[PDB]
Amino acid sequence: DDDEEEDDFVYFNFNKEKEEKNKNSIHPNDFQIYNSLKYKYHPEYQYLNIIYDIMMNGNKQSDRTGVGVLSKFGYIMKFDLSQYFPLLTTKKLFLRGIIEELLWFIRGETNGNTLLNKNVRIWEANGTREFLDNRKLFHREVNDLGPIYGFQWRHFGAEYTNMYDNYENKGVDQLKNIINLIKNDPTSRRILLCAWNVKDLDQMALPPCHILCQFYVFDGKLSCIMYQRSCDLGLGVPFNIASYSIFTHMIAQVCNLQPAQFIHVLGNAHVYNNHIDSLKIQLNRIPYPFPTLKLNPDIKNIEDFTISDFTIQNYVHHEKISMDMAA
Amino acid sequence: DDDDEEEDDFVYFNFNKEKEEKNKNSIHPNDFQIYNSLKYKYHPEYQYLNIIYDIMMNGNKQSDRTGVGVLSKFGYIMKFDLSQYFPLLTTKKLFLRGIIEELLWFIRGETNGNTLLNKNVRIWEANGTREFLDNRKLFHREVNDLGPIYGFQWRHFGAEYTNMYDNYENKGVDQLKNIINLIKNDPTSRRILLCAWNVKDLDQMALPPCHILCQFYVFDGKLSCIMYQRSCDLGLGVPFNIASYSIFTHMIAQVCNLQPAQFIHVLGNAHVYNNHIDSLKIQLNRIPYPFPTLKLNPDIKNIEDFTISDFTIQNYVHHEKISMDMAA
Amino acid sequence: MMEQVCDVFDIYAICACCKVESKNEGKKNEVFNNYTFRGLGNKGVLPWKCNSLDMKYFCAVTTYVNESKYEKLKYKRCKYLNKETKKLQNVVVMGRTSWESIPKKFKPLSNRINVILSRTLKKEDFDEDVYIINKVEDLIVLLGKLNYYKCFIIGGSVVYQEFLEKKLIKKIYFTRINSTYECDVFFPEINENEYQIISVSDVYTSNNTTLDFIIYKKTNNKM
Amino acid sequence: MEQVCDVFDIYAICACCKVESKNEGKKNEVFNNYTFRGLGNKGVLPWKCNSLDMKYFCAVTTYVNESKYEKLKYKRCKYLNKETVDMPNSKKLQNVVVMGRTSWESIPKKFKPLSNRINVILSRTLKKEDFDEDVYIINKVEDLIVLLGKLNYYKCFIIGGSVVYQEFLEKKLIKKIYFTRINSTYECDVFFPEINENEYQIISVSDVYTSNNTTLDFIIYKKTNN
Ligand SMILES: NC(=O)C1=CN([C@@H]2O[C@H](COP(=O)(O)OP(=O)(O)OC[C@H]3O[C@@H](n4cnc5c(N)ncnc54)[C@H](OP(=O)(O)O)[C@@H]3O)[C@@H](O)[C@H]2O)C=CC1
Ligand SMILES: NC(=O)C1=CN([C@@H]2O[C@H](COP(=O)(O)OP(=O)(O)OC[C@H]3O[C@@H](n4cnc5c(N)ncnc54)[C@H](OP(=O)(O)O)[C@@H]3O)[C@@H](O)[C@H]2O)C=CC1
Ligand SMILES: CC1(C)N=C(N)N=C(N)N1OCCCOc1cc(Cl)c(Cl)cc1Cl
Ligand SMILES: CC1(C)N=C(N)N=C(N)N1OCCCOc1cc(Cl)c(Cl)cc1Cl
Ligand SMILES: O=c1ccn([C@H]2C[C@H](O)[C@@H](COP(=O)(O)O)O2)c(=O)[nH]1
Ligand SMILES: O=c1ccn([C@H]2C[C@H](O)[C@@H](COP(=O)(O)O)O2)c(=O)[nH]1
Repeated sequence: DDDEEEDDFVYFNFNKEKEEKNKNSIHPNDFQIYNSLKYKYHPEYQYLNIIYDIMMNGNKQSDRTGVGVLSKFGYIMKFDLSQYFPLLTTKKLFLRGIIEELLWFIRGETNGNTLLNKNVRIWEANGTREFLDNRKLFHREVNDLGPIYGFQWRHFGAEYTNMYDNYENKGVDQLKNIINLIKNDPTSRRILLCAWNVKDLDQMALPPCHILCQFYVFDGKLSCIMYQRSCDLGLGVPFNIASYSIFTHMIAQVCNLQPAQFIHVLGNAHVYNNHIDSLKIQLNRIPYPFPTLKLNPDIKNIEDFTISDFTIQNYVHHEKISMDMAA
Repeated sequence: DDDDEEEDDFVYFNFNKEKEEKNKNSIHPNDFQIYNSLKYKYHPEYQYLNIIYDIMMNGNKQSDRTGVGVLSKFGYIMKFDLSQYFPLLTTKKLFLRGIIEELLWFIRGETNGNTLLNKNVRIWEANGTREFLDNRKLFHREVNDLGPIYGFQWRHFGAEYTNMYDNYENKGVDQLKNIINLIKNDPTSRRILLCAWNVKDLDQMALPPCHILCQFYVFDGKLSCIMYQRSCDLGLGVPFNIASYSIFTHMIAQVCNLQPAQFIHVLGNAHVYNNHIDSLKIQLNRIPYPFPTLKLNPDIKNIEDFTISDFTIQNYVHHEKISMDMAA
Repeated sequence: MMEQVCDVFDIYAICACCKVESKNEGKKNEVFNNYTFRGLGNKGVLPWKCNSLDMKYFCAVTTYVNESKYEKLKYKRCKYLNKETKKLQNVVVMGRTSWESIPKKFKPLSNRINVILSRTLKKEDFDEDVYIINKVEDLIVLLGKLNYYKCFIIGGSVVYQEFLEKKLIKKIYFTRINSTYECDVFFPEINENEYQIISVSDVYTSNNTTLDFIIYKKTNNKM
Repeated sequence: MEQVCDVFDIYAICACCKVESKNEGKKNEVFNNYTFRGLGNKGVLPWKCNSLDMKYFCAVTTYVNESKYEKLKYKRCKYLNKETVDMPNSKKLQNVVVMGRTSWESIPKKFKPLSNRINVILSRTLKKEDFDEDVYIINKVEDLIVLLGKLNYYKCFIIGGSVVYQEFLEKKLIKKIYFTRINSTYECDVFFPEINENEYQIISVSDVYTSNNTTLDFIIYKKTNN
């Protein structure tokens, strides 16, 4: 029996802090269910634990929106795609929109009207006359988002004109290049897809939040790391995890590999104040086993996917939570 | 809430753990005797050492551009509290004149390898030889003209690269200048990033950058930095890398009248070269000494005014040097 | 004050439940809750036929014993009965129908003391090294005579139903099989005021379906 | 079998800084555990003081786990061949802090004798007579073990100075050494002994910190079974 070590553990925690420098105004009962669990190994807790960490130890800061946030810097989540599709279960989520967005990126589009016509409004607010004008994009047509994701993925470096131009063979087709590297030089440590084009930032409706994707290949399996410079824990992150997990499955399939891990790196991770009460509710909900993601096995080229080629099976979840400004 | 057999519940949740004997890579139980003998390893250097141990025990065997072979893992993060110490590894000896000169060369926006060679800093020498350039298909590039690498991207991102002697004054995007102004005037910004991965210029570079970007965070008069590294040679490169960006964080903080907080290192492809395995076994059984501290001349107020004498490493206590390039 | 049986004799329930095929006339926007996972069996066998991971977990849990913890339990049980002082094993209790649903080559379950509940069959009807009991009350008497680590109630639906009603279950090791199948028997709806989830495992995939393992603990009696 | 240090849980807790050399070696300085050995100067700490180390000192020497004291006396009394030793010692368990005379002197009057701790001094010249009930006094090393048999304490901590440490180590009465490494150089006149690496070994290292303009860390040495 080795109990002398137990006392040493206590000694090393001598400088640990008291209860008055934890930071915010958190009421004990706020997370009774959440804190009552003994073992929280379900992968969804990687997200919930981050929320909890920001609420308990976050930094109060104002931000570009004027709403205010609690924030922290530098987190990493890992989801094993070979075992499940990480679609959050503690609240309801739909994937039609983010999938259409992904297909829109792959086509290299920058035309917001394309999404609106499919009733996907993810980019609506960033393409209004008012929004474009506030970015000083006075000569930009409504919904012409500029050289964003899609454009950088298929034409990095090309001169952006307008959303209707033909950009064939202009700029670097990063997407095409990474698929080639994964197929022919799998051990390469340069398989990166980057959307942060410093030269075009100002011309973008808004700079990208998902800076880059780096791929890793081993024993017929594909893993992906995505670095997110700014992360809205309450609303964005849940969708972001799903977006890149689907993208990882797509890239693996057209490269004849099996998807392995989706690794999510968060730079500025924040929780908006108007989201706090809804997240306190979400954190006391217990996750359900994740669902799975099925892709039409016949699609062999990254560009041939259509919305009907994707299927989410066995999604069991708690009810939809409105992440309201007012409620 | 005291319960005995809730310990059994822990055993149950582990029913699916592996039980093989070749832990993948042919490692003997006593190769890490001292390392495994310790009970509590809380010294920050263990974040680096633990990553090495993890790769050695669970790394994936892969061939590489060099045909040296490595053990590799994907995705790690290390955090160093710059307010408490300067993370200069102590389990082997490390020198810093060279990495600081490289940093100053980057800040001046240079791409001329001869500048470093003349100060006897040979970090970029192999990447600038006639052979290395030719191998990169840069047949029309002068020896040591590294191309639009770090310095060029930090001070002229987007400018058209000609040769290392051209005048790029006011051409391209001066990112360095912009992040410093963002840190001073818009600290809550979530866009304070310095990126060297210029997709359009990769092929013109002696080699694509390993240190992709730096993101900054400011709160309560304190500055934190995250640096994403796509390829990490754990045995030789990473120790210096940690040092470079920790110093860089100190420099940026100082010129912005802030105090350094955390240096967060995110590793993409983390690998150990087969020829470094023996040396790292020796190193992992060495116990770290308390870290040194870094002092910068307090008079330097602009990122561009630092000179080599403005830096001082104090109280560096370390184990003896280890030469990693001898394989087995 | 005095202790309840489930505690002294360490009686637990372990099961696996899938989602039920009752055709929702609105798969579109249906409601979910723990009760969503309640499918126990179908036509005398498992609705999913087989799931290797759940089987491996069930085997690991029902066979695991920790000898250094037995003494404390021996004393506890002895003290409770006014009494006092092979390889240690757990006890598995199942209903007659469940015993018959197990393939010959796995019976009796290895490294475990098998107990079968039955009214229609008696010990003369079994060739195997097993204990037959025709009353739940008889299980308690037997546990008092046996040297065992823990006692796991392993089904079926009728057996789970009565042990819960008689409040003899201290924890429920529940496997959630996340897929739908045809079922005829179900696990009883668990009362959230009587039982609360204290642990959830990692999520896994086995036999074309995801699944996880959760543990319910008898909520300390005063809501 | 049972041995003194193992029975009476006698541990050593100290703090050692680096010592300045007047001789600027003819090569790049070499380091080892022995690099950290400065204990005192002019009857005081070589560094004047260090709040973090102090907070660690108090924390360690005053910490007690009552739920585990039982195993200890059982262990002790049995060894002592006797069975046990309304106020069994002030109504609350504590630890013993064995220190030397000069050491006792260096401690400010505000903090003498150490709060929540059974103080014990080692002076062949002091008269118990002028000391309170609680503040004990001893003639020699051999007498401490005796005072421990008639007492109810959690663990026994030797807190200095250099002479005290010196002998307790050779007398093989130390089970563990809670060693604080002060990473800075100061003038010293007394030093901790060179720890025999074959006799002791480090089993734990702590995080690194900065306190009073210097970094420092805490390591734990455990008596090897050789
Ligand atoms: N999903 C899961 O985790 C599990 C599923 N199953 C499934 O459930 C099914 C079996 O369910 P079910 O039909 O409920 O039957 P059970 O296996 O529970 O058997 C109940 C029957 O066993 C006997 N029995 C039960 N209680 C008593 C009692 N108090 N005294 C005496 N005898 C008693 C009786 O046997 P007799 O008629 O002789 O008197 C009774 O008819 C199978 O489909 C099996 O595959 C089984 C275990 C686990
Ligand atoms: N870094 C650290 O952790 C610590 C540093 N210090 C520093 O060290 C200095 C004191 O060091 P040092 O000079 O060694 O003296 P000490 O502080 O250890 O005092 C020892 C004294 O103990 C007595 N003594 C010696 N041998 C024995 C024995 N065999 N049995 C019983 N009593 C004995 C003597 O008392 P007398 O002559 O009356 O008979 C002697 O003068 C101070 O500067 C202090 O600040 C002190 C504690 C801790
Ligand atoms: C459902 C199962 C196993 N899993 C959990 N978690 N809980 C249970 N109570 N289980 O069943 C016990 C009775 C049926 O046992 C078997 C049934 C079959 Cl078909 C085979 Cl092949 C082997 C066995 Cl041991
Ligand atoms: C060095 C110190 C504290 N730290 C460790 N780890 N080990 C020790 N043995 N310590 O000193 C014990 C004897 C001196 O104690 C004091 C000395 C002074 Cl000067 C003051 Cl102000 C307060 C106190 Cl309690
Ligand atoms: O896919 C996305 C897009 C945006 N955001 C959030 C992060 C920030 O709250 C805001 C972007 O504003 P800036 O960080 O650029 O200031 O949108 C996400 O989490 N995910
Ligand atoms: O500052 C540096 C520079 C290079 N490397 C390593 C990573 C790789 O081992 C090699 C570059 O090879 P590629 O990954 O580019 O192929 O250099 C580092 O760890 N740190």
